[PDB]
Amino acid sequence: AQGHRLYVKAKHLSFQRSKHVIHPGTSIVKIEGCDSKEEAQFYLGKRVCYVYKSSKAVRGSKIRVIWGTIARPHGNSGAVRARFVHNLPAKTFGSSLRVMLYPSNI
Amino acid sequence: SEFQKVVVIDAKGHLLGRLASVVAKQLLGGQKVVVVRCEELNISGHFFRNKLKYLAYLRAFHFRAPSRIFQKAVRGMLPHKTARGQAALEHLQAVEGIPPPFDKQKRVVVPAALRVLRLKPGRKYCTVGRLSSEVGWKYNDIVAKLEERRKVKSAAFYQAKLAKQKKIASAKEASPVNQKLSQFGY
Amino acid sequence: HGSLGFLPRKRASRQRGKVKAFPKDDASKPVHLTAFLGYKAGMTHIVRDLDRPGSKMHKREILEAVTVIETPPMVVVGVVGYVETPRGLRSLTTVWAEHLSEEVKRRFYKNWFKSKKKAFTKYAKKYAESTQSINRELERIKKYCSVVRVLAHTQIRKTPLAQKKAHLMEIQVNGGSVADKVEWAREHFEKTVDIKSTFEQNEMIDVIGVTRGKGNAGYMHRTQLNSKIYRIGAGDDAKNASTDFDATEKRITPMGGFVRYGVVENDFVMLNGATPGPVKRVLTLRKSLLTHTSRKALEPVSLKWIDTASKFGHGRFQTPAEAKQFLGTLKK
RNA sequence: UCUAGUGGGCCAUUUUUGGUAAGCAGAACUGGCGAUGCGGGAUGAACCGAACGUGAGGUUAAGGUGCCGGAAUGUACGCUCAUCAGACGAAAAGGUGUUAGUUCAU
RNA sequence: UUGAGAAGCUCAGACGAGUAGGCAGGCGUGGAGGUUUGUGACGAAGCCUUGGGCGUGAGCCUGGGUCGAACAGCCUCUAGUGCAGAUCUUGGUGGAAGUAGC
RNA sequence: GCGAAACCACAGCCUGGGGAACGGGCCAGGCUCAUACCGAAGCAGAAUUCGGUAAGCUCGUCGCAAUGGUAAUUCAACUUAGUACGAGAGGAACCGUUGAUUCAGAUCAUUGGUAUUUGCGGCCGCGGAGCUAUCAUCUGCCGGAUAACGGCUGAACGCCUCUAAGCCAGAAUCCGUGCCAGAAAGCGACGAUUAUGUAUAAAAAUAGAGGUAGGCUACUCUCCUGUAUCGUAGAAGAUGGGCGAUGGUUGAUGAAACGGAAGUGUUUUAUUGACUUGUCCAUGAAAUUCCAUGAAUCCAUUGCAUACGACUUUAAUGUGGAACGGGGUAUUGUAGAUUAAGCCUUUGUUCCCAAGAUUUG
Repeated sequence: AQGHRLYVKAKHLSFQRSKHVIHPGTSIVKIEGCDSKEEAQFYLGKRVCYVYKSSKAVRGSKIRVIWGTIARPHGNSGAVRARFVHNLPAKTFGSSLRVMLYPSNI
Repeated sequence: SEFQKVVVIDAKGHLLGRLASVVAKQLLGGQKVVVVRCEELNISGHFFRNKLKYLAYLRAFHFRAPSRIFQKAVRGMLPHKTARGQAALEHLQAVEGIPPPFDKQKRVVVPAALRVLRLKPGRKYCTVGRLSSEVGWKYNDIVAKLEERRKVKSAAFYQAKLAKQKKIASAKEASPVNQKLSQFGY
Repeated sequence: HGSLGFLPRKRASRQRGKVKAFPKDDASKPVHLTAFLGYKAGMTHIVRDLDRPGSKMHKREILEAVTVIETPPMVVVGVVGYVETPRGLRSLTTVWAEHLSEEVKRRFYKNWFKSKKKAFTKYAKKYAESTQSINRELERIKKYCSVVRVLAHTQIRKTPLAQKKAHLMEIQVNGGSVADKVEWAREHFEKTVDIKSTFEQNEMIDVIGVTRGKGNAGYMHRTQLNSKIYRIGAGDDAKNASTDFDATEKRITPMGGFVRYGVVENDFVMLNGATPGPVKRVLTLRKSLLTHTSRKALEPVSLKWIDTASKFGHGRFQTPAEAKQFLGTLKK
């Protein structure tokens, strides 16, 4: 059919790292469909979230969300830097993300 | 750009190193990659050059199947000593030929790894399956026999699809709505 | 331990010989059998003129120290279809018999008496109730196959052994087409096969088997090579041990049975060398992988005289019948 | 005015005199380390950057951007085919080995 | 404008590796003088704790449990005052081991 | 049953590099005399030499083979031919035979002994079975790729030119092959059995292909990627009225066909059930009034086995087996006894048992 999907699919690649030092405060996010740093400027400031599930349920809901915001582009290939309210776990490398269309300026 | 939950890649005419690097990067992205026709992988250089390269490796387990040759190249481009690189390997399925489950699925190609778009004209290149035929692999003859059998069935399906497509294509211009509001580029 | 190929020498798990490499077949070749399960009836020295042009024993009488193998007829109650795959040679499906003998049913089990005799019973129902499903299986085999083998088993009750689980092992139906292979298998279904039909007494046989353990020497599956056949004697044949030269009737079994084996009452074959394993041990007799063109196989065999003396102890007479008149009247 | 400690060297640079199978040895000249972590250099104490309170953001150095690995499978020219390249002393030369060719002969 | 523990309050700029060594200010322990019109059988001290808090740190405060008769903060005085090492001393206890073995 | 002590930073796979040891911690990775072959040499041929190449010397039942080791191994003579060569004599390639081996594979028939029939006759005289043997009898590989090496053809160098394209010949080598194992953590067949559209199938060249059409020869068009195509409107999608399709979207079962490879899914539907936003209307969904959303094993039997299990059948009411009673049987031996023990075998006998537990979804 056709769902809602008012967001854009994205992937968690890695932390902002050098060769041997990592900085989990900033995460590198690949917004799929964005292919250059100029294109990444559209998604700057948008709200990105990591939706996952836990077996224990809270308020009758098993879905937990970590909210973040895209800060700046990273590299020439359209990858961006995102800072989350809680630093994303290291195990979520390659995990999917949702990039909202808000806040909007179009 | 856009991705898929599972990807089937046709390894006919793809360079071994170029395809393995792209596949290894995609595996670390969480994608599931299935590479078919692993015995038609091409490597730049003379077939003498790769024969001695493999012969030097023969001199651990020396796998002879072309699929396991490609998996070895992909394995070296992953952090296999850690759990992250261990999970990436389990998300890859390299097979020779096209098995039935992936026979009726779309097979994409990687232009960054295609030999025609990456090798100088007239350069000598060797085929992995052909190269592996004289190192211990003894199923090349049968694998080709199934391949022609699959091609005949695949071609018959294409003709059925093409003949069916002619019906909608003919009826596409029959409906006046197409011509009435074709100003949208459709 | 000089042969590095056998090292590390470890005892073979399966006592029955395993046909690891079947001979190559062709459509022109008639559908036929290569491997035949047998038992070491014994061995006996027999004299035979050596007919070999160019040899220094050419047309010369030479005693042949040879070995005799007990080969009861071969009942087949199953067929397997092997389809070639990129990973390997896989068995598409197995079609056993609608009626299985007690012996082959004993093979599937570890014991016959404790169990409720439930081996392949519900299968025997669906075979009889729905023969069309079996026809589909045979149809599936014929359309998709390159290698066809039969699940033939031995008749232990005919043999003088405490064995009761019928030894079963795949035998390729070499020759013809896959459809022709299935047709022959379907018509010979639940039927016995005699080794005399398989081997023409001049064809080339490389006996394979498992040897005798020693207190890892022994229980080694080893394939003998260049052991020609000289006679496939039948069990009902009382003239098997009496050739044209020695017309005096005699049975291959020495009087008082073979040494540590027993009496032979079924079809037996004749070959030289020593087969892996002692008397009354399962042996497999198969056609040679390579067409041995040496004159040893090419030369016709005209056996001169079979010996049947009491090999146990010291037997001075090959058959009792002649010794009755030769030696004086006994006090009894 | 009086009052603690030091009162070894290593390596490196340059200068050096003779050397002498060749290397090297000998002094001297000068700093660094020795009291000093950090980025790179696969790794490594001497190499390339940089010298240090606790942090947020930004930008760089040296080195890097196929994958492991953060970052262009960037652009524009060329050179290289190895059947041991390259990538980071037998070493001089030879090559029916090339690439660009130049010059001179016709 | 109350912001005079003038030993306080306040404004500004620069700076921050560190062995030997130099200097300053603090934390903790036993006992002594003074003090808190101090704490305690409605539970002192001690010990236990994935309870909480404070301090850059030495350390300190506290909840719960256990426990049963003493104890602490502040100013000063005093010293047998702070340990991971010394093939340290005494005591307890492990792996080797249910081994060697008898 | 009683029972120490030395010792004890912690550990414990390698390979390299890591400059100072660095491996145990660190960094990157795993877990050629002969002969075979030919080439050259007078090398008359024999005799051969040299040159290299060449390291060969759940429970099962039945299968497939990833991966290793490794098919033989060393050499001869006769036949060939007693001849090509050669004045002749001596002695050709290839063929068969006789072989000599090594090692391995066997077996005790032949074979000699050892020999728990330690059996027997008089401590001896020896010994059947079993086993063993350069102590016996014996059996024992393959086709290609090519190396050296010499080519054919063919460029550069209108030819020539082992070579740069190609086609080759040619090795006890290598690879295959065969054999030996079998991925304890490989696999197949068969039997019995307590998320957010999770959307898309040609092949093929690319230095040309496909479609399209005519009768492989002539056509045409498209490619120049998917920024494509399918699909998509409704309280995630309500309630009716319709009109219009009277079609489409599908669910449900009832199905036949196709799909071996890893077919496990493609269709074809038959009927029925609903939906339909195709074109329209009439109501409805909100104050959450700015994001948070039954067999097997053990068991007994069993020897067929031997560090130990394992191994091996039999064995749970009948060739039931296990025992003897034996017979047969040869032994030694002067006929007798043992009489299968790893000699055979029993219309003989009794015993026990349509087991005893355990394991197992």
